[PDB]
Amino acid sequence: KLLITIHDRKEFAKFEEERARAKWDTANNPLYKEATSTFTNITYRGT
Repeated sequence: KLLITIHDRKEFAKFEEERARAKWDTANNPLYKEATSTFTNITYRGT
């Protein structure tokens, strides 16, 4: 469902990510965001 969760990741997940990455930064996120690794500078940073 990952192919589809991307869209809900920015919509929904961004919500949970606030508290999620607040406690499980390394569990939910690989660095900060996902696009932080594959890209160098992006405004969404998770696009």
